[PDB]
Amino acid sequence: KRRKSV
Amino acid sequence: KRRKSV
Amino acid sequence: GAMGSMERASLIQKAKLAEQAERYEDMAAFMKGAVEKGEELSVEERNLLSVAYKNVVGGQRAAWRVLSSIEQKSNEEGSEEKGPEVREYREKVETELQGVCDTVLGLLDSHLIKEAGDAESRVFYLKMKGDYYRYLAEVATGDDKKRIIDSARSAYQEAMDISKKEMPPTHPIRLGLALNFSVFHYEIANSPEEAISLAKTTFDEAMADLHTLSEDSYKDSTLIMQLLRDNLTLWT
Amino acid sequence: GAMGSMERASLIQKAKLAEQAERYEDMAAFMKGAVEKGEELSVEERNLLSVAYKNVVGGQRAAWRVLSSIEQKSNEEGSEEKGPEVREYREKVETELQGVCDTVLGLLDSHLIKEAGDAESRVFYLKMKGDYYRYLAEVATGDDKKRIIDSARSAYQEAMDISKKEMPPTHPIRLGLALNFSVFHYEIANSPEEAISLAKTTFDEAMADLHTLSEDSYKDSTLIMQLLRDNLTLWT
Ligand SMILES: [Ca+2]
Ligand SMILES: [Ca+2]
Ligand SMILES: [Cl-]
Ligand SMILES: [Cl-]
Ligand SMILES: [Cl-]
Ligand SMILES: [Cl-]
Ligand SMILES: [Cl-]
Ligand SMILES: [Cl-]
Ligand SMILES: [Cl-]
Ligand SMILES: [Cl-]
Ligand SMILES: [Mg+2]
Ligand SMILES: [Mg+2]
Ligand SMILES: [Mg+2]
Ligand SMILES: [Mg+2]
Ligand SMILES: [Mg+2]
Ligand SMILES: [Mg+2]
Ligand SMILES: [Mg+2]
Ligand SMILES: [Mg+2]
Repeated sequence: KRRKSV
Repeated sequence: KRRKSV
Repeated sequence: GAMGSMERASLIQKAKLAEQAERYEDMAAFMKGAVEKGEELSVEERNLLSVAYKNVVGGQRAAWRVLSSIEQKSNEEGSEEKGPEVREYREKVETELQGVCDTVLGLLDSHLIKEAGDAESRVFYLKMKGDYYRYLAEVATGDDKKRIIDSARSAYQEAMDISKKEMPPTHPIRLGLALNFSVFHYEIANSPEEAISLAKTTFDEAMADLHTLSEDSYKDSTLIMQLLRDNLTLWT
Repeated sequence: GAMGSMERASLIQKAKLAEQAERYEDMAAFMKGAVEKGEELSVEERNLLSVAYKNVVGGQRAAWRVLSSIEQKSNEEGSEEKGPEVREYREKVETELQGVCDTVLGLLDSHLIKEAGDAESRVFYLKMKGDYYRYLAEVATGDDKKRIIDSARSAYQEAMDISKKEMPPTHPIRLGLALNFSVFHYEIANSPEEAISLAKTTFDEAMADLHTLSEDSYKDSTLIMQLLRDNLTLWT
């Protein structure tokens, strides 16, 4: 549900 | 797989 | 300590916030501050203290086991020598874990156990004393090891004797104490028969008393009974 | 620092042991010690440094968001007053998180960025600088907030400009930089159109270059491309 970062 | 403790 | 200036109630309120935030080292420090106010702990407060430290020590124990497994492999024939670093870092993790155990045992000695008169407080703290000597025993390899084991045994035994006299066989504290004393027998005291007998008898005596319980008490007790069954299944 | 007496190689070896044990605060301290030896970091070492701090700061950010949500609810009409403790403890968690961000930004300023000449090191560190100013911006509410945002933007922009000139559109660092700069636009800079355009263009330019790749490079690149798609799906 949470936007992705890397 | 590991025995239970509480 | 560093919590000397914070109100007891505010330490309790922050321990609950830390639990919600999964900040268990903070939770344990807030609860240590609350203990050090000198007042007895309510049942809710005793369980905040237990939850906080069991999560802290559980992170250290799982890390110690990963490190110990690596170190054992480095000690096998044909393993390339990699120097002192794996032992040093296992020792670092081990020392911190011992320190957490000593801090919990210190709170119990100063002065939680000596003021705890009702069975539900006295048995809960003695189980805690058994559990943290058991975690010391999991890492012990020294001249000390037998006496650490004996300290765990003695604390569990005094908790078992009070719980059998003063608590119903379905009481969740009595059930969790017996589950952990049974694990102590199996994994620490090299007594798997005593561990199985204890888990079996504890499960059967609780089954026979379930009829006396409300629906919510029934759910509390059967939850712990399933842990005893899970271990009987694993061990038999 | 406290790691001043330990060999650089032993700090690297212990960071890898800490990673296996999920002891990310230790991993970050070992890697900070390795940076402070003064030598440039290899690609493996730069990723140990990033993994360690992203896990530490990620625990603090998730805790801060739980606390901030509680504090916002306490501020709603009809909420019972519970005193300063929720704000105090959110502030405690916030200060520690800021401190971790300042420590990472300090290592980059002293002296990782200034010695990093190859695109893969220079872009990786500038993305790191953008990411930790972005985490500062997530908690910022002050007179500072615009300049913290601007610092994140400037670091990301310099990393984007080098990556576009010196890296293929499929390079995992270029892809992860663009994914995070796009998140910065959407969530920090109030620019969801720029965030969607950036994720879209980045995904399409990488798709067109996949044909040049080996099977293993293809898997590295498509992994990050799926994160860009996951965000386009969420935002459109
Ligand atoms: Ca037998
Ligand atoms: Ca539009
Ligand atoms: Cl924690
Ligand atoms: Cl160490
Ligand atoms: Cl005792
Ligand atoms: Cl079985
Ligand atoms: Cl950690
Ligand atoms: Cl606080
Ligand atoms: Cl910059
Ligand atoms: Cl959608
Ligand atoms: Mg007071
Ligand atoms: Mg060999
Ligand atoms: Mg070595
Ligand atoms: Mg229960
Ligand atoms: Mg040296
Ligand atoms: Mg009211
Ligand atoms: Mg209050
Ligand atoms: Mg990848």
